[PDB]
Amino acid sequence: NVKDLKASQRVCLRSDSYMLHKVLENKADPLVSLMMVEKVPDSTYDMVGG
Amino acid sequence: TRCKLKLLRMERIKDHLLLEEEFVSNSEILKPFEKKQEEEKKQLEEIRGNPLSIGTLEEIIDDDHAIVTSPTMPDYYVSILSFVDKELLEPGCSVLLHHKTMSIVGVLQDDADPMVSVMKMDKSPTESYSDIGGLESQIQEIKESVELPLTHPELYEEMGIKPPKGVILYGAPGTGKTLLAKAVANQTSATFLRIVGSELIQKYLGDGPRLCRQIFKVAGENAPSIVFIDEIDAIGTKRYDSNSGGEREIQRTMLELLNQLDGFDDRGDVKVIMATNKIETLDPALIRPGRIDRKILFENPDLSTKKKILGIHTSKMNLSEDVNLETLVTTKDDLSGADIQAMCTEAGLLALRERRMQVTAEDFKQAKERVMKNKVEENLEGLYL
Amino acid sequence: AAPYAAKLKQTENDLKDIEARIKEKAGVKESDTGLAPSHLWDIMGDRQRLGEEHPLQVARCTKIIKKYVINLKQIAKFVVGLGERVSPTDIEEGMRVGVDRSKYNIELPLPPRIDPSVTMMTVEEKPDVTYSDVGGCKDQIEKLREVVELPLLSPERFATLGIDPPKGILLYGPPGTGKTLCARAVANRTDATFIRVIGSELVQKYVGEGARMVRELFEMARTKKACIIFFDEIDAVGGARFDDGAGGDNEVQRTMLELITQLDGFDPRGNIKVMFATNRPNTLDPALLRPGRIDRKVEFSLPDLEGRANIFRIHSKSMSVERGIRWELISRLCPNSTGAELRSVCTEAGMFAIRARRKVATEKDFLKAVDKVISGYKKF
Amino acid sequence: QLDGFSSDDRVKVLAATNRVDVLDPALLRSGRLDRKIEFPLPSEDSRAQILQIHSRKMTTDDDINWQELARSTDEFNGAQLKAVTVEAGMIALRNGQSSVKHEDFVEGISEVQARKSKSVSFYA
Ligand SMILES: Nc1ncnc2c1ncn2[C@@H]1O[C@H](COP(=O)(O)OP(=O)(O)OP(=O)(O)O)[C@@H](O)[C@H]1O
Ligand SMILES: [Mg+2]
Ligand SMILES: [Mg+2]
Repeated sequence: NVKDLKASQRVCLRSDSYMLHKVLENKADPLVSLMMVEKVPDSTYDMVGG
Repeated sequence: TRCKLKLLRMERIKDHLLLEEEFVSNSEILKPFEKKQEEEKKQLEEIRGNPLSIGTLEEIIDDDHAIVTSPTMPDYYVSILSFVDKELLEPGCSVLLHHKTMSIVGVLQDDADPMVSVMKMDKSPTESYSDIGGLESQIQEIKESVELPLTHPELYEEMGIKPPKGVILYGAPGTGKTLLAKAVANQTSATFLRIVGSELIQKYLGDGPRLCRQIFKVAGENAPSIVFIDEIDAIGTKRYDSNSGGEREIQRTMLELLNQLDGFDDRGDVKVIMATNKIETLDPALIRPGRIDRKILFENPDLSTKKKILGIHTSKMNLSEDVNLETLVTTKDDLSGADIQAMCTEAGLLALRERRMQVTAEDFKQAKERVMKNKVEENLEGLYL
Repeated sequence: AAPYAAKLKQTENDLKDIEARIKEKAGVKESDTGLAPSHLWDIMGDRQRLGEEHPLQVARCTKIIKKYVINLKQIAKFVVGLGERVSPTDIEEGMRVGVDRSKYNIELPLPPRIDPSVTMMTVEEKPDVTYSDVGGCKDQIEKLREVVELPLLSPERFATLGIDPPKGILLYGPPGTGKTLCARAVANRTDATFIRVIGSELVQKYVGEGARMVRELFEMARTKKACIIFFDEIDAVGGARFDDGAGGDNEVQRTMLELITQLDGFDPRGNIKVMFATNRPNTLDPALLRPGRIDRKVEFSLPDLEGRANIFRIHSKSMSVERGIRWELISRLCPNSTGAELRSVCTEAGMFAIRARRKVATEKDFLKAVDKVISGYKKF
Repeated sequence: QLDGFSSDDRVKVLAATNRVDVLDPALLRSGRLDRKIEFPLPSEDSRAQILQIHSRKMTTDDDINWQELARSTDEFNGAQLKAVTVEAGMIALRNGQSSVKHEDFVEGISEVQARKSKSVSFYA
């Protein structure tokens, strides 16, 4: 309902009706896309250490 | 300190009280559904099948038909049926049309775009007035243009002079220019619009000029207002080059804003805060006084100014009362207020390496060496010959 | 110390919950415009909604072949016919038509084009300014009277001399010269209509959409009698070419071109004056500047000392001033500059007096305002 | 398609352009436009005639010396020249005389010039 909804929240819709399905937190952003290429940053301090 | 505590006690009994009141008050049982409401309701569901595909009302012809463009390339010669008055509708209004057959079922839009919401940033200024350690003299030039007609219209009216249009803030970063901007904003409690000028630099066709028009509309609607065109020079004198598709856009955006800043006449009820680093060595694009009036150059902090800023910071520190405050500020040449801010932050960081929770008497005399040396390197002044 | 830390922690939670509770307040109550007696309208409206005659899909005749060949806006062509009875003589190339969703027949011819309506919003009628309170005694003020008023008031003299009636004036001057101010004053006095066009606003482009608007607006003018068409800021878009660039652009050459050809060669006019506002003639394409487009050019000349005392006096009247104040002395100290610079000096003199806590501005105030503005301009 | 000897004679083509250096390169290949005509600067003779065309419209004033006007002007094309003509008559409209004088005209050149008319000078 209108209560739950928040401004600027991305939403799913069913068919050509456009009834609300689910809210999507889900957002396409370039920073997120850059992280996926990047993955979990490796590695221990000591190796760098000198 | 204490002054702040006194306020907490009141704020926490206001919220509580309100929240409880609210249940009843909103309704929860009140449930207006008497004849006036019921009418509206019944009708609205019947007429409106949904979804409803919005239009823009291009013209009226008096015979309760209108010509609208829908989002579809075919436009549609529509009936006006039901709800919204014919008079109330003036051309250029955005309108709700019914999906089965396109008919004017009302308006609730008023050319609502997401762009206006984004810009709209009245939200809690982080600054109150004179939390800042800045000097009375600099702020009481901005205040004179912006505050003084709203608080005392008597003097301006009596003189007969027009209220000023705009100021330009330029310094010198680390004079707390944007701090100054949100000090002013708090006092006026005006609708405080903000837009950054780089959002008006795009390869996209003609979008810059469209955005420029929006800004004047927004301010007027939500008047009295302050419009912060922050980095005005992004559009203007500052560059994004023209061997990048910029031989189209940048020209059109610069001209467009320029043309609306003069207008058919100065509005004289929309205040502007124009930010730019300085337009001394840059080209000027802020087109003469009377549309920007008083222009404000913030001094580079002198010895007495930084005393006041310094006093804020020393309060939290313990063992800086034995340290003589006066001698730290003097010994350093006259430099940014940012550099005293930098020093306080470094000072604490440095105490921790010595292993003392808050600064030692020694730590403060030491702090000055690291910050002065770093900053003088960063920014080198002409050497006397 | 510590028991008063936890007073801050509590405070914060509360303030946040109150803000969300606003949504709950607004409630679910729905009500729409149409008060007093326009909800009783809605009862009629219901049966006609179910009724069918609305919408009509809108298309445009592109050729009449004695049925008609219509072209829709989605771009798709049909041969159609008359509906109830639609006279042949009503449907013309460019004329819009109302046709049914899917039975595809003309009901009503509709007036040609939807594009005038869009651009008629920009258009402003005969602005009014009083020529007497027009600052300066400028030479420029006088040559405007020759161009605009004299052919409208007395076309006889022009015929007799066997000169062409002047119709074109090009206004250019530094900003604050008063280009907009003087054009509004002569619009009023001559009692001729006015058409506001702003060329900076043109952005609707599909390779030559900007050219459609410009032809229609200029044509609107011809239809009108005793009128002014004032194209504002044609420094860019219908001003400078952007061909010069590496990748370059020519949507601006379309708009520019169209205007040149309407001006150049035979083409009727209904006493159309052409006013052009460029900040600098330099930016203006040379094609336009050189003659056979706009007849006259005047370089604005910054107001004389007599004209600068004159603007100051206009301001000083609005002000509360000292008796025996030397307007002329203030003016002489001041640079030879626009009416603008002079407007600003009176603005700051007012304010320093207010600060100093005076209601009547002294001579001395305007000595201060002057010192302020000189320095500003210089430093840049 | 005009090439041949039958197609050239019926269908004829004129074309107008200002800058000639911005064209398509396949146009400078072959004889796409079979004749290229550069306009020369106007001469004295050319100026003196164009003035006459404009002046006929106006009242004939034999005080006009077409020769004197033409000698001081250098490189005024047809449109430029008509600007001069209209100006001499505009002074005379203010004056009230239907007559235009040769004097009005010599002054009237210098508004069409870059310079404003009779610019102030220290000696005279
Ligand atoms: N003749 C004058 N008398 C008094 N003030 C003047 C005069 N002319 C112009 N000004 C002042 O200059 C400012 C702008 O005038 P106006 O809007 O006509 O400018 P413009 O030269 O057309 O500029 P733009 O380049 O912005 O299109 C105003 O503050 C106005 O009061
Ligand atoms: Mg800042
Ligand atoms: Mg203007």
